[PDB]
Amino acid sequence: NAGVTQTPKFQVLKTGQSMTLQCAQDMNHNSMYWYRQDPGMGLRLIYYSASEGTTDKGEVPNGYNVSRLNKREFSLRLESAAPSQTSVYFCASSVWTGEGSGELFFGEGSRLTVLEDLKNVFPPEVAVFEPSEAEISHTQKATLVCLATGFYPDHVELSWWVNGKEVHSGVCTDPQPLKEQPALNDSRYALSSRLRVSATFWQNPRNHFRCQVQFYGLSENDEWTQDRAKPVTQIVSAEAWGRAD
Amino acid sequence: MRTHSLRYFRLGVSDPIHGVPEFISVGYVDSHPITTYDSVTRQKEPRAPWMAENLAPDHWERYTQLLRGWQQMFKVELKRLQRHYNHSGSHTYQRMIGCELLEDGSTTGFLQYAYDGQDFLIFNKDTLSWLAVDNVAHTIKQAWEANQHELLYQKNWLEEECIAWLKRFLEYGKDTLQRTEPPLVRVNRKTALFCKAHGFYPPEIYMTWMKNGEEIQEIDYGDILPSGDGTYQAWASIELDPQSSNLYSCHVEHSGVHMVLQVP
Amino acid sequence: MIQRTPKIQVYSRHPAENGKSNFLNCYVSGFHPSDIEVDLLKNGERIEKVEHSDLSFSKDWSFYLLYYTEFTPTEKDEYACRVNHVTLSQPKIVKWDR
Amino acid sequence: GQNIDQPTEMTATEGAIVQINCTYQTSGFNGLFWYQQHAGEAPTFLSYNVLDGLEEKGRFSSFLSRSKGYSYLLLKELQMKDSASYLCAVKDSNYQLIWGAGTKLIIKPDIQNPDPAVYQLRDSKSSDKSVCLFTDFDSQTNVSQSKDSDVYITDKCVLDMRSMDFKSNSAVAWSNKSDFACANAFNNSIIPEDTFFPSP
Ligand code: NA
Repeated sequence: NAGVTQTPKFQVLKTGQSMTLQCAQDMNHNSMYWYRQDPGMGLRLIYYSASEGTTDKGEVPNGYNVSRLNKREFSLRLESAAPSQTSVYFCASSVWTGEGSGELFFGEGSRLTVLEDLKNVFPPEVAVFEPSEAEISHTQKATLVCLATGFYPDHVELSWWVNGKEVHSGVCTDPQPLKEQPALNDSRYALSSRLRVSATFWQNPRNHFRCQVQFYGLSENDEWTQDRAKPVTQIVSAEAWGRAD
Repeated sequence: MRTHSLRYFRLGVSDPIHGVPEFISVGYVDSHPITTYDSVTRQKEPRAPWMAENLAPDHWERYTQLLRGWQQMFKVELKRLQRHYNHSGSHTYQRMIGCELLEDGSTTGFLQYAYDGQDFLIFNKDTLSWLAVDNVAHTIKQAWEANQHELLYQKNWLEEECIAWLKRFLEYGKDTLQRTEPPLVRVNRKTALFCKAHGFYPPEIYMTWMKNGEEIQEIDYGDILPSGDGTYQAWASIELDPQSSNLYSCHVEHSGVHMVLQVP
Repeated sequence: MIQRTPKIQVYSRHPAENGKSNFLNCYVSGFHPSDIEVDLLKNGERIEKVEHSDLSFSKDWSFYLLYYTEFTPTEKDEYACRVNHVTLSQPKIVKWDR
Repeated sequence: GQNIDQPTEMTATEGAIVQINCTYQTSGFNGLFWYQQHAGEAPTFLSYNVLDGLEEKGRFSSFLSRSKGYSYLLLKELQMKDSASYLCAVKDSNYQLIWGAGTKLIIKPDIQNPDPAVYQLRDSKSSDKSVCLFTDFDSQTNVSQSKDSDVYITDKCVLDMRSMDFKSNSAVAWSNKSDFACANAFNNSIIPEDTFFPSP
C-alpha cells in the first residue's frame, strides 16, 4: 500500500546523456501517465498508457519514450538529454481512463536539471549561527540560523537534528532558494533556515543542535576534469551546542 | 429536422470461438454505422465515409487508446458477472448508451447493460440510480451507486456531451441523414391484399390497411428491410372477406407525407 | 439462458423482372448469441461471390446481418438462403418466393 | 483553442475565507477537478464537479457553473497548512485533461503580540559571514531584497513553536563585507517604527 513510487528524486545530467525514470503503482490501477511541470504553465502530458499493453503520445512527446513494462510499472526514457528538458517530472495513475470522475494519484516527483557542462555544479557550504543574547533576554526564546550557500543546482534537502533526532517543530526553511547573482542564468543558490527553541532549552549545555543539507550531485560515472573536488552527492552539516553562560 | 439518435454498442464474449473476437464496439447515427472497434484489429475505424472525411487521424488514434482500455474493463466486468452467476461456458455481456434529439427540440438519454442478451442494469439519469433485475446486478448496483460522482458524470454525458456529438455528426452526414427519398407503393393480390413500398429513406415508415374507413388486429405488418442500396422496403397484408364487399385502402405515412391507395 | 432463433427473410432489392439484373438479399435478424453461418443458394448450390454487412446490434440486444449477391432472375432458377445457429438442430433453408 | 485560467497568486489572512477562481474554454466538458500541491510535493485530489452547484467537503467547497465555464474553490477558516498551490483541471470531450497553471495561496499568520526586532547572531568560527535576524514583526510588514550585491536577504518565513502555540515571522540577512551591520541590514525595507535594535 505504497501508492505511486517514482525514482529518482533528483538528477543532474549533461547534454546528450541518457536517463530512465522509474514509476510503479501498487493500487492495481490500469492507467498510468507521465507529466512535466514547469513554472508559469500547467502540467503537460508527455506519454500515457490507457491500459496494460498500450501506450500513446501526450502533448509533448518529442525527446522522450516510455515502456509499459507490466501493469504496475511505467518508465520514462530520456535518450539524449537537452537543457529544455530541465523540469520536475511527475508520474500518475488512475483506475481507468475515460471514466469521467476518476482522479489521478501522483508520485513524489523527479527533479531533473540538464546542463551543457558540469563545471558549475557545487555542493553547499553550511554554517550554523548561535542565538543572539539580546533575543534570549528580550523574548525568552533563542533562534538558531543555518545558511547553505553557493550550491548548484537547487537539489538540496535541509534538516535540523536536536540531540540526534530530526525535528520539525520550531523550524522554518525558505520555500524557495535565493539566487546569489540574480542576473546570471547559472547563478549558484543560497538557502536559509531557522530553529527557534525556548531560552531554557538553549541554556542546557548538553543539548546538541545540527543542521544537515543533503546535496544531490554527480556520481561515479560522471566525468570530472576540474581542478576542484568532484561535486558528488554528499551530506554537508554544521553543529552547535547549548550555551549555559 | 426529423428525430435523430446516436448510440454506441459493446459486446463481450467470455469464451469465444477461435476466430470470433471477444470484444466489439460499434457506434450508430440512426440506422447508419459510424465507427467500429474489436479485439482483433485493436483499432477504432470509421464505418461511414462522412465520418472518415471530417475527423482527423488524431481523433481515431485517441479513441483507439480509449477503446483498448474499455476492452479490458469489459473483460473484467464480464469475468465478475459470470463468477457471481456461477455460470460455465461462454456468456455475453452487452452495453448500450446514447441519446435522441427529438423533432420538437427535446432530448432523451439512455444507458443500460445486458447479460446473455437480457436486461441487467438500466440507468435512470433523473433519479440518478440503477435498476437491477436480479441479485447479481443488485451487487453491482450498490457498488456503482456508492460513487455518486460517476452517476453525475453519466447524467452530464447523456444530456450534454452525447447531444453535442450527435449534432456534430448530423452536420457531417447531412447529405445522407437529412435527405428524403419517397416510397414507391403498389398493391397486388396473393387470398389477401398486399401493400408494398420500396426505395424510401429514412427507414421510418407507417403502413396500414383500412376497411371502409376504419382501421382494424386483422392486419399483418411486415418488417422494414434494408434493400442494400441505402433505401428500404416494407409491406403489410390483410385477408379478404369473400362473403361481403368492402372498401379496402392502403395508408402509408412517410416523412410528413400521407398516401392512400384505394383497391378497386 | 434465453437463446433467440434467427428470423430469416429472402427478398430482392428491386421488384424482380426476368432478365433484369438485381440483388438477392437474405436479412437475418433477432438472434442471440452472435455466431451464425449464412449461405445463399442457387438451385441448391452455394453461391461463391456473396457479400455481407458487418454484425449489427439492435436495442433489444439481438443481432442482425444482411447477406446479398448480385443476380439476374430467370423463370427456371430457384434461390434460397441457408442459415445455421446454436438454436437450430440443422440448417434452415428459406426459399426466395417472388 | 482550449484554455484554462486561474490567478497566479493569492494572499489572505489566517482564519479568513478565500475563493480561488478557475475559468475554462474547452471543446466539450466531462468534469472539473481541483488538486492541492504543497511546495516540493505531489498534487493530491481535492474535489470534482460536473453538474452545476456547490459541493461541500470539510472546510473546502467547490462550485461549478457550466453555462459560464467557471468554477471556484472555497477555503473557510484558513490555517497555515492551507498554504499551497491549487490546480484546476478540466476533462474535455475526448477525456483529455487540460491543466490550469495553478494558484499559489499565501497565508498571513495572525501575530497577536508583535515584537519587531533585528538581532545580531553570533559569528561562527567556520564562516566569515555576519548574520542578522529580523523577527517577530506583524504579517503586514514586507521584506525587500537587498540593493547591495554583497548583502543577501531572504524573504519572510513563518515558524510555529508547537509546544507554546506560538508563531512568528522572520527574515535573515548576511554578508561578509566590513561595513555590514545589523542596524543597516534591512534599510531597504519598510520596517515598523518601534523595531527594537539592541546595542552592539
Ligand atoms: Na518521443
